[PDB]
This record gives sequence, structure tokens and C-alpha cells, in this order.
Amino acid sequence: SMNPPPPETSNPNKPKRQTNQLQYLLRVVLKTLWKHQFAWPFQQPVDAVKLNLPDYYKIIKTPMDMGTIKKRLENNYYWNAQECIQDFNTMFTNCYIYNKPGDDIVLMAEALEKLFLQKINELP
Ligand SMILES: Cc1ccc(C(C)C)cc1Oc1nccc(-c2c(-c3ccc(C(F)(F)F)cc3)ncn2[C@@H]2CCN(CCN(C)C)C2)n1
Ligand SMILES: [Cl-]
Repeated sequence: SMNPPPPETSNPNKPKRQTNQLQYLLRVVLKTLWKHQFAWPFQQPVDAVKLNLPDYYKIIKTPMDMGTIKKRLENNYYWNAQECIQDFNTMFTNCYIYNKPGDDIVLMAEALEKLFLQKINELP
């Protein structure tokens, strides 16, 4: 199948709040992961056409990527830090679901996830 529309990133009728934790999720966690040498497959929606993955969105019904997470943070889409942390977990999970243990892409995700977990364990 083709790509779905990307996930929602802005909601004008939803209240906005800025939190120490959300600030840290954007300025520390997202920033650190984004700059990781293994991050580039995770910085934008999986392009099912360019990558020849016509079953990706048949298997993955809750797509997520760090580009989307970045926009959600920056637009104050998130009200609870757990929403953001869940999105990161969804992203890593999607990679594991689509692929198989031992696949090269899974090793990249695991490296990023380990760093993510360390930074989330220091959440203010
Ligand atoms: C790094 C890489 C290697 C090879 C290729 C070929 C197309 C040349 C491109 C490519 O670059 C790339 N860019 C973007 C995505 C993925 C990706 C993902 C993916 C899934 C979810 C997420 C999310 F959700 F966490 F963000 C992020 C990434 N899963 C697999 N792939 C590759 C595509 C083809 N596949 C090979 C087939 N396997 C099953 C043997 C490896 N790869
Ligand atoms: Cl970049």
C-alpha cells in the first residue's frame, strides 16, 4: 500500500502547556537521539514506496517516527510527558514488529533505545 497521511502534529483547539519534563524531552532526549549516528532511518516516516515496503502499513497500524515526535514536542501537541515517551516506545516497537531479531535495522533501533532509556531514566 501507499503511505498513510502522517500522524497529527498540531491541534489548534487543544490547550497548550510547557513543562520541565517536556522541555527536557525536546532539548535533551530528542536532541541527543537525533544526533546519534544511527538515527537517520528514524528521522521521518517510513517511505513504503521508496523503500519497496508495500506491506509496511499493512503490518504497522500505529506509525511513528522522530520527525513526527519532534514536531509534536515543538508544537506543544503533547500535554503529558507520557504521551511523548509512548510515541518513542511506539516508534521502536514498530521497527521491531516489522523486522526480525538480528536484522541490521533492529540493531540500530536497539542502540538508540538504550540511549533513550538512559535519558528517560533521568527525567527531571
Ligand atoms: C537502513 C536501510 C537499509 C536498507 C535499505 C534498502 C531499502 C536499501 C534502506 C535503509 O534505510 C531505511 N530508511 C528508513 C527505514 C528503513 C527500514 C525500517 C524502519 C522501520 C521502522 C522505523 C521506525 F518506525 F522506527 F521509525 C524505522 C526504520 N525497517 C526496515 N528498513 C529497511 C528497509 C528495507 N529493509 C530491508 C528489509 N528487511 C526486512 C530485510 C530494511 N530503512
Ligand atoms: Cl538531520
